[PDB]
Amino acid sequence: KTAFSNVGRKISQRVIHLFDEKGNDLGNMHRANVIRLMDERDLRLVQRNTSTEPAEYQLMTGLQILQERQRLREMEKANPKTGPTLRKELILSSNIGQHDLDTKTKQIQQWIKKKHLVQITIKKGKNVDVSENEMEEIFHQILQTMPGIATFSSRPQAVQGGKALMCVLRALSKNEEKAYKETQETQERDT
Amino acid sequence: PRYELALILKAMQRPETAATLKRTIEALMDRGAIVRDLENLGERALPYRISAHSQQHNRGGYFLVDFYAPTAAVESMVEHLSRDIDVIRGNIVKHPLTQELKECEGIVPVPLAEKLYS
Amino acid sequence: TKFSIYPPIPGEESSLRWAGKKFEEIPIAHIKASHNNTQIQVVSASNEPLAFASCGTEGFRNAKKGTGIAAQTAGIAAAARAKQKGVIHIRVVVKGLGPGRLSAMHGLIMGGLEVISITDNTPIPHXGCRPRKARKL
Amino acid sequence: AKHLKFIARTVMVQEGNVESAYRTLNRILTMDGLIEDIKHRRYYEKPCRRRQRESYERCRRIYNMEMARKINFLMRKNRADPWQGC
RNA sequence: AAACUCCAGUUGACACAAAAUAGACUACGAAAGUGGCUUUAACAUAUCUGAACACACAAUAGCUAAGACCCAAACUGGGAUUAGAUACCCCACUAUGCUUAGCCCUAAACCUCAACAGUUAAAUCAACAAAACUGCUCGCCAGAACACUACGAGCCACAGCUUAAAACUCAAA
Ligand SMILES: [K+]
Ligand SMILES: [K+]
Ligand SMILES: [Mg+2]
Ligand SMILES: [Mg+2]
Ligand SMILES: [Mg+2]
Ligand SMILES: [Mg+2]
Ligand SMILES: [Mg+2]
Ligand SMILES: [Mg+2]
Ligand SMILES: [Mg+2]
Ligand SMILES: [Mg+2]
Ligand SMILES: [Mg+2]
Ligand SMILES: [Mg+2]
Ligand SMILES: [Mg+2]
Ligand SMILES: [Mg+2]
Ligand SMILES: [Mg+2]
Ligand SMILES: [Mg+2]
Ligand SMILES: [Mg+2]
Ligand SMILES: [Mg+2]
Ligand SMILES: [Mg+2]
Repeated sequence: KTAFSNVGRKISQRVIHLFDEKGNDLGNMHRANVIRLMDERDLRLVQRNTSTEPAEYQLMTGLQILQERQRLREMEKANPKTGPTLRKELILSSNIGQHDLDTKTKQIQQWIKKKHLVQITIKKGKNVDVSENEMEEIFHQILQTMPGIATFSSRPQAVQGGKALMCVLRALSKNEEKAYKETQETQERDT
Repeated sequence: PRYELALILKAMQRPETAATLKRTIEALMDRGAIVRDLENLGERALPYRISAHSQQHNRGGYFLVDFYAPTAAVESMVEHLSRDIDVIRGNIVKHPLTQELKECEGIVPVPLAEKLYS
Repeated sequence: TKFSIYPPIPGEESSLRWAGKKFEEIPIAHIKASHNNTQIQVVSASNEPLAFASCGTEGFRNAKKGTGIAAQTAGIAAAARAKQKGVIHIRVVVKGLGPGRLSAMHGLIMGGLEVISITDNTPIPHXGCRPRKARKL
Repeated sequence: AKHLKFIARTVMVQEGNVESAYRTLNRILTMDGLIEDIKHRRYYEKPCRRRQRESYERCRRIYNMEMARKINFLMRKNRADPWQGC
């Protein structure tokens, strides 16, 4: 995380683009001169933008730093963007039992309702040789439990020289979900 | 039995301090106590700040009242002291001079084996 | 006279003085040395705040706040704001066994303040609130 | 809280030697058991665990005192060999 | 990282919560338990032994009702870790821990040593624990597993407690 707080007296860079407490642009200056300003005016230094090639810092009072920090947290509460997508993964075997596959299927379902990405790998079993098409059946069994709740993010693909298949499942987009409801309703009208 | 009342009074002038003691000794007598002596231990700074009856205290008058009373008088007297606004802290203990100290020959050595064994 | 590590008792007549001020009149540097931070407040004998600095207000974040060099920097910052207000001699009252317990005092000295006494006021309950359960590590 | 301040756990600094004053204060708090007390109080020690450690500490102290006494007693004969060659 | 930002520090006021140091002590009580202060009441038996069920008790957890609520905290929620993490790690908060009145009647309720009396000479004694035994009495045990289970009965207990088998199986345990 990046916090809106006083950077301190030790500034990372040597050349610093500085602004005034009122926003007046003071231009670029050396960090040694900035520390002298912070002491002469009794002000603290915050980092407003780092993307700019010349590092941009602004002088601010403790009261201002508080108001901005309060402002920002009122925006994020109003607009809490879910930034990270978490890639959960399950390595399965071809000879997995039904009780174990039913347990791992329920686990996959809970990951999809949380809007995660589920990478499913299926590997050849111990003492067992299987047709690569048979391994692909498990993917369709897992997804069949989630008819209108999930779909192939990446379709089944052979990996490790064909020894083990791979896949990625995802939650259906809102548009794809309304389409499924529509198609399902049309079938209801037909029947 | 014989009791000892350790009485810490609000720091006051002589007239109000005497009125508090008389009012306190009469409360003992009203409950059947036979008052034996009254000792002044002097006004001093309290070992810590004491809040009593919506006031903060840093000094107090320390007094002792040696008296005999029935066992039922203690409970009633403790209640009386809780309501007197001029009393900072009042405690009734069994008089220490009633308990006779048993004679001691000395420090008998204790075997170390028992220490770890115990 | 021989040196006494025991502080002068208020109300008694001592001969010790610091810039003409008695022990009861020397400002107090309150150092709270926590496990993940160190807070320093300098106050006058009348409880008037004069300077405040912590590892967080000096630009340290997360585990860097819980270091000696962060506390030393917080001490220097509090000393500077206190020296401007006329403070030379201070009584140190430190509560907590954090990493900035001693380093915070060094920073106060490097900042121009003279420590005349050290007091520990680490809270020890005499029986109090139940602490959190032990950690399994 | 209700007591007087700057009496308990207070050490005066001599000749600006703050390091020696801090070591004296830390030695005072250690000898009185406050440092170990503060540390053991960061997390709750359960009563069965406190009894076990208190019992372990009391038996170790006795065992160390008894082992020190034995060596002191048996070090009287550490003098040079009086009958060397025999 | 999340969480908080009417947040933190100093000072003052402030509890129906919990009881540093003493305690390196080894006490009280039938056991369970009992370690801030004061007071009142008060710790059975002038031979011992004597109950799964009689009589009276019995940590923690838990139930029913009404209260208190600092802090801790199952569960739960969030953060992170992970192949997964219904965990360990971080945060929040609840039942609960407290009081009152009723229940429930369990514990590795363990000095893992039944009560009482006696002995230190015999062989000291499988081993380890905790030196080895005698008298006397009650309780209890008779391969493992099934089994702190089934059925019956009793119980304020109703997902419970107490008592407690058999069949099949094994040559061990
Ligand atoms: K206590
Ligand atoms: K045991
Ligand atoms: Mg991953
Ligand atoms: Mg009997
Ligand atoms: Mg019995
Ligand atoms: Mg019987
Ligand atoms: Mg039973
Ligand atoms: Mg019980
Ligand atoms: Mg309860
Ligand atoms: Mg809490
Ligand atoms: Mg979770
Ligand atoms: Mg609660
Ligand atoms: Mg209580
Ligand atoms: Mg026990
Ligand atoms: Mg018996
Ligand atoms: Mg058997
Ligand atoms: Mg059971
Ligand atoms: Mg049963
Ligand atoms: Mg039954």
